[PDB]
Amino acid sequence: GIREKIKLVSSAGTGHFYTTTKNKRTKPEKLELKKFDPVVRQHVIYKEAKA
Amino acid sequence: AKLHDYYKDEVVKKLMTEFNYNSVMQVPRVEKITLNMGVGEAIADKKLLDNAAADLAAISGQKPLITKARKSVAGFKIRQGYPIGCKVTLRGERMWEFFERLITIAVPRIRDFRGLSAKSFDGRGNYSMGVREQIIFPEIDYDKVDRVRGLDITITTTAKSDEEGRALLAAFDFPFR
Amino acid sequence: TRNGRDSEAKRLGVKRFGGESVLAGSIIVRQRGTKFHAGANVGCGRDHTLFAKADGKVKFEVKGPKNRKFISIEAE
Amino acid sequence: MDKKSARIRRATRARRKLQELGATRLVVHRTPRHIYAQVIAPNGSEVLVAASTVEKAIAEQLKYTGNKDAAAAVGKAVAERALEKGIKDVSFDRSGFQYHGRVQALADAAREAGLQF
Amino acid sequence: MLQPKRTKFRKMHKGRNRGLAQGTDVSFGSFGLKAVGRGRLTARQIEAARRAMTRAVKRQGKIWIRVFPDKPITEKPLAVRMGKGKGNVEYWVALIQPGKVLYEMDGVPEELAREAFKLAAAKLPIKTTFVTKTVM
Amino acid sequence: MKPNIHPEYRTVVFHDTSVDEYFKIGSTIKTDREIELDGVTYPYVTIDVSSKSHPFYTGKLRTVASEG
RNA sequence: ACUUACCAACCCGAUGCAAACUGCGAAUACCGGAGAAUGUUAUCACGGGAGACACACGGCGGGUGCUAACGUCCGUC
RNA sequence: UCCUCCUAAAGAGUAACGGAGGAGCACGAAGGUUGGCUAAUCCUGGUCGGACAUCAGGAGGUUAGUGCAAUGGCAUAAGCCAGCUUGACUGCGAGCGUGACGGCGCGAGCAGGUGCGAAAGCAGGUCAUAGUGAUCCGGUGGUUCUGAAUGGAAGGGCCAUC
RNA sequence: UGCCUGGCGGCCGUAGCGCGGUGGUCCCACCUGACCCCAUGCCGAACUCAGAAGUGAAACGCCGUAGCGCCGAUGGUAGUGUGGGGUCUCCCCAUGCGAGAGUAGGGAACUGCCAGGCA
Ligand SMILES: [Mg+2]
Ligand SMILES: [Mg+2]
Ligand SMILES: [Mg+2]
Ligand SMILES: [Mg+2]
Ligand SMILES: [Mg+2]
Ligand SMILES: [Mg+2]
Ligand SMILES: [Mg+2]
Ligand SMILES: [Mg+2]
Ligand SMILES: [Mg+2]
Ligand SMILES: [Mg+2]
Ligand SMILES: [Mg+2]
Ligand SMILES: [Mg+2]
Ligand SMILES: [Mg+2]
Ligand SMILES: [Mg+2]
Ligand SMILES: [Mg+2]
Ligand SMILES: [Mg+2]
Repeated sequence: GIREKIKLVSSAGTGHFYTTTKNKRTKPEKLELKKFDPVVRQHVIYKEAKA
Repeated sequence: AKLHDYYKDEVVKKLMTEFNYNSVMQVPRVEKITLNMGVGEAIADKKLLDNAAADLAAISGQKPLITKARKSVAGFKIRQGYPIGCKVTLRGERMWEFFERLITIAVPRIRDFRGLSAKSFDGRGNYSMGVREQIIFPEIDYDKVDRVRGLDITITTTAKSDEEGRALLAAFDFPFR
Repeated sequence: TRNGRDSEAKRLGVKRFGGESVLAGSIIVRQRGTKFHAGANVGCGRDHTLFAKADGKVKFEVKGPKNRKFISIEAE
Repeated sequence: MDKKSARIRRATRARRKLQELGATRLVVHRTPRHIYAQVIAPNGSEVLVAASTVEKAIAEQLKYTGNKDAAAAVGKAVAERALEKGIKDVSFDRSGFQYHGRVQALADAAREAGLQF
Repeated sequence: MLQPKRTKFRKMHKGRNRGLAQGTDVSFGSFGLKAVGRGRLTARQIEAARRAMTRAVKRQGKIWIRVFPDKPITEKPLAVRMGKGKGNVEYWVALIQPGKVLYEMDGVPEELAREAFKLAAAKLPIKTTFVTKTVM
Repeated sequence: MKPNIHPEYRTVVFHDTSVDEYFKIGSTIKTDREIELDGVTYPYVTIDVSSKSHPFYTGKLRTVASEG
């Protein structure tokens, strides 16, 4: 409900992604969060993208 | 600091012999002086508050805390958390230097001054008073004032009664009736 | 305007009573708030379910200055 | 909230958490003039070892009883006393004081001397 | 005419009316009118009876009403199917159990209160009896 | 008292008028110095309004009548 | 700004009322441990075959209805 | 369709075109952790200020507050700030609860890697309970799978997701 | 061994509030000072540090004291399991369980480990 689904993508080469939502209006910039990439088995920066 | 001494060097003595207290720790003490400016209309002009704080800042000598509305209430059309005033709590050296500047060179610059009330005590020894014009303080540069503005003073005390509370202030020859 | 609605019963309540012997993990109470609080060898989950952290016998007690209800598990 | 009742309130949570864990706690108490330490058993009602600046054996060697240097001596003492009684692993109960002045000097000293926490 | 000024809920389950009365002594006046049957007093009944006892004494002395109709009663009208929702509140009753002191009175002679309580008694749907204040 | 956010605060000296009892005080005001290295500023102080200064008024405040 | 036969929430003492009130609170019910007698295993599992899913009056506890109905909807016997 | 209270007979469950209400969202902080804090309401005093803003004292004691309905909870706060943050982790999971089933839920503990803390320790979202849509078909990315003579490819499976 | 204090607990109002009295060698508290450690959406108030001039005023502890809270029978009353009955919306009998409120009355906690001070 106005809250859009986005995917956070692994900054390593893997194509691993977490999925979440965003109020794309009030918080229009790209969400960037450290999370665990299970393919390299290490925590890596993840950066917002479209779904 | 001079007036802290007059408290120690001179006031205690006066009060002990006045009320015949058994322990010197019963003698009323000035605990703190809290300055407040009820702004009320920054809700319309966000900038009216900034100039009030800086008025207090030069008056008190420390950065004021700006007080938010504890509670939204539509009577004054204010939403909770709206900045609606600013305050300063003075203690120690700074409180005493203010206490002096107040009597020695502000109250005299009140327009047609004739003395302060002696009945503005809250009933448990604390005295509160208003000023209409912050221009009585010489830290205020009459040319720069954006606007004349007033001010709450409360002297919180450790007297249990007003009779005791008044003697403490009286003992500084605090101007009354 | 108009009534006629309700929701499913959540089948809450005490699941093992005083004395019942349980293996660790067994839910002892389903509750909304903490009517019973977790005591020794008892865990509290996010919906305030109290569960066993050890094999033993269920023990209800009342403890403390607020007279709160506590569940613990005694080894048997 | 009145200094004392406020500190105790600040302390209650960590102690219940500690009770649940069954830790033997190294409990510190601070006062402007003195500092005190008790190693207390998990039941909460029997003290296994103790040291403080209130015992003459300790204060004799101290400039002023209420400062950081003295607290460091108390820390060193409980640690030693506890190890002679076979005690090694404990948990620290700062008891509502900040972990910081004197209190932090005392812990460091118990740690300097082999007490495990 | 008595009625709750406001209530938490509009309507109330029918419920039942077993039990003995509470508030069984003349606790305000000198004399009382006491319930012997179980049942319902309507707000209008309390009134028909209140007027009469007050007529009867020529508005002398003092009167207390110990009951209050806080129970909403509904009814379904003519030409209505069962169901389709609970009836509408039409009137209010107080539930009466044997022993309830209904009215008290004082400031008048024993003889006159009895006449007055007798006159009201004719307005009520439950048997009553005449009582007096008692030490202990 | 919190580093790096307050208003200077010096020990200023205050000069009065037809009376030679300056005072020195905290205050934040700005002026220009002298004796042992302070401030200055000529007002009309406590020992001046005629309910502090008790009587003697005259001065350059105001009057109450002339003659008679 | 003073005052009135007026009307007055709060608070105090006195008295009722509550399914969606509780600073109290049973009888029964239910869950669990042990134990004997008794009981054609009455219990449990899997497996073959089903039927049945219009219910009725009475009793107790109730909602609804008028504490109306050979009324109507639940629980229990 | 879903949540909360009552009916509901002191375990669970329990009907009605019975009685009240509410959801189909929200939040990168309003999540995590460490440290810290304690409401509402009245009286008295106080510039402009008023029945009610901000300041002070006393009384009070949670009647406040909780992103929102109700109930249940909450001071050790779950209520209010601040700093550092990404555990709003990936793989699993003893043992339970609840369901005709499909499913739903609670869950210590193990592995890997992580945040906060001196530390004991906490964290697998939010005080809990609503905030939702099976299958098919199909889109997108990944892939030691499969690849109709053979090597590829297309299609398919597998993981993620729309 | 005793009285006093402090710290950690058991119990969780018979344990609390009040009202009165009371103690400072030690403890404890207010306290003194603060550049600094460290802190204040401002304030050395609180946090915190260095201290020991003063005080038991506040607070705290102890003693008392029934104004409250709190506790609380006996008897009776309510209800209710089974069986039976009536004038069956409610009631009664036998038997078992047996409240709540209220009354008498209790009540100014009791207690463990450790440590210090006096005797
Ligand atoms: Mg079968
Ligand atoms: Mg059918
Ligand atoms: Mg059927
Ligand atoms: Mg049927
Ligand atoms: Mg029928
Ligand atoms: Mg039930
Ligand atoms: Mg039941
Ligand atoms: Mg905390
Ligand atoms: Mg006011
Ligand atoms: Mg670390
Ligand atoms: Mg929250
Ligand atoms: Mg081919
Ligand atoms: Mg091929
Ligand atoms: Mg201090
Ligand atoms: Mg005292
Ligand atoms: Mg009783």
